[PDB]
Amino acid sequence: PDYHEDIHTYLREMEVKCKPKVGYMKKQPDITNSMRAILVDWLVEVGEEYKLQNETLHLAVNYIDRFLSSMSVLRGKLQLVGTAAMLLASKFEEIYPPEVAEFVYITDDTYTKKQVLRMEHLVLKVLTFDLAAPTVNQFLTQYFLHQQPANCKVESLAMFLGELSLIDADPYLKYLPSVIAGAAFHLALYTVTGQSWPESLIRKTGYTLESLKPCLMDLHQTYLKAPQHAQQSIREKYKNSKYHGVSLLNPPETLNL
Amino acid sequence: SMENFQKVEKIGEGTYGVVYKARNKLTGEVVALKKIRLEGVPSTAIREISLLKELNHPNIVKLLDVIHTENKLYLVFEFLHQDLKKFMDASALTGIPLPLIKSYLFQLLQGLAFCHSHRVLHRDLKPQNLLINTEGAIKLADFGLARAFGVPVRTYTHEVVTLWYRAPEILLGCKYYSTAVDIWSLGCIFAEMVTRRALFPGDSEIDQLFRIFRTLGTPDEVVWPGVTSMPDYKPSFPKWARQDFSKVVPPLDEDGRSLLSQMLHYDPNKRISAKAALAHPFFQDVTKPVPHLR
Ligand SMILES: NS(=O)(=O)c1ccc(Nc2nc(OCC3CCCCC3)c3nc[nH]c3n2)cc1
Repeated sequence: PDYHEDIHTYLREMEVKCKPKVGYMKKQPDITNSMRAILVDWLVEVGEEYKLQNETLHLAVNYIDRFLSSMSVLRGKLQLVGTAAMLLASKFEEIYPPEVAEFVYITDDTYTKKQVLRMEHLVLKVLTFDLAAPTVNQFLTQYFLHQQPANCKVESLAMFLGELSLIDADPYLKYLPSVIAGAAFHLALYTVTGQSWPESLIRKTGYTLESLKPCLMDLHQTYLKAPQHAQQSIREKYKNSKYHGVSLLNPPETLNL
Repeated sequence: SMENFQKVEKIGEGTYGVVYKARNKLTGEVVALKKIRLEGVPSTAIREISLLKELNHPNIVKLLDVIHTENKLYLVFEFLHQDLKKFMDASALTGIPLPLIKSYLFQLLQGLAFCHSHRVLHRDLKPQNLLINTEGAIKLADFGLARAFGVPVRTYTHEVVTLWYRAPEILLGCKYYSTAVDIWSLGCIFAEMVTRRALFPGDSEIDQLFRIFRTLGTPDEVVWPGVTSMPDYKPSFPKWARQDFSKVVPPLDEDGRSLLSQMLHYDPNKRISAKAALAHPFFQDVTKPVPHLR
């Protein structure tokens, strides 16, 4: 309470520094947006199986995008980068992270324990141990405190939309976590209650519906096309009563911005 | 990498790894070396390194370098000369002068406020982890038990904090704990610097709670709303009266007593923040003298 403003300010600084290179996928010879989408969808599955925090998923994705921003990776090694990143994210964030053996098992035994452990080392080296990165999730939980009154469906729907943004590098790589969270919270709020991005958050973030619009237009489309998207693990996940079955909710046809 | 360092002696053993005093041969800089023998890289090291690289403050031990050699991970820190615990033992017959206690507390609160403002919980404040130098600085060390927290907090690890410095909300098992647990530890350390004995030296969780209750009163719903509902609260708990707070740390005068009581408030919401404590009247005459010893 006495530190909310300081922390928010600090996270707004760090998200800029911790940001992946926007055009990195063009510079990768062997991997595509589609291959990355498959990877992230599989990580969602992994998180579901081991009951991992949503924050762990968001961190792992940040580690991967940052790693791939400087390191060229062949398609057959992409899943290894993804596996080490999720191991690292689990160690950072989880009370009880899964053991390394459990990460070897879920890779269908494509890789050995020694490969996973060497890739952990490399990821840490390449990221220079900077793992406390801001995520969409970390901004969402702060934005949730501005609901009047609190609504569980809005919260889960915001998390659902924020999670979908992880799947598609084009176009979400160009948006900062705080901005994506802004769009996601507004979209969830509007879908459930008919309400809009509140004045108190303009005050906090400096963002308005005008500055959120570009991201919001993209997120609206992704929401509309979600049942037809090739990757479905997030929709399946958000059917569960843990997240109030919010993926069953109908998107709005228009946003009237 | 390790070529330029000459080991001097072992200092001790923290959360994990071994710390050595060493000297940079080219610059002359004396450093502390945390050696980690390599389940992969430990989460405690992953947390410590990532957090310490963000935390740059005069009252937080400075991480200087991270060296990945063949089979081992070496962390290079600024060297400090002694821990607070050994310093208190050296003060057995003279005591610690008030200006020094006051200066140390003020510095620790600065260190803590910076941590909390950067979403970091230390979760292991105790005299052995508080390091002093010859110029009068005191610094937070051993971030192996630390973590980055969210706003609002989730449930985190329930093990946390060495028993003697462990907050009531941890002992009573609340779903959520936050920055207040570090403040509780500092309050215990404030009392300790004055009396030079531990405030609540229990050897079990129940013994710890009862010692706290006998000093501050058994908390009721008035002093701490929700307490009777907490997981590890028992209605059979003895109901001790809150004693004259001036009898808790007798040498302390009005301003110091006031600050200690705000640091040892039962309700984590009412417990003073490190940031707010910096402006307490207790610190109106604060200076930064060198240690009166060694
Ligand atoms: N015992 S003592 O009083 O003789 C003395 C104490 C500590 C040190 N020095 C020192 N120690 C560190 O961690 C040592 C470690 C010991 C175990 C618990 C955690 C702290 C450091 N980390 C960065 N810099 C450090 N400097 C010198 C002398």
